Amino acid sequence: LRHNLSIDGQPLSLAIYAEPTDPKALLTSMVQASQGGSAVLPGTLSLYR
Amino acid sequence: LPRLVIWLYQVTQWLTEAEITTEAIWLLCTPEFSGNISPEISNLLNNLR
Repeated sequence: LRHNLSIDGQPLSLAIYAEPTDPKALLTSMVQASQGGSAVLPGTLSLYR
Repeated sequence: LPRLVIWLYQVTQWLTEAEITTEAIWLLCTPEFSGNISPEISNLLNNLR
């Protein structure tokens, strides 16, 4: 009587389902980087044409 | 107020039909900028100069 059950202890009020929050999806993206050139070496002038 | 309500409903229906997210449609509808030079803009400079 105190816990509001039946004669055999079965609950008189149906327990709520408590539907979960459920998982979510994941995402990824691209990443870039930048660089410069190398020092220009003075070409040793040959004799050819 | 009803004009705003009907505009919001038509916008949401068309957006759901087009299957576009919120921040993406914000960026692709506003003429604003990110805030500074992007790496892609830097690459454009380094490939244009």
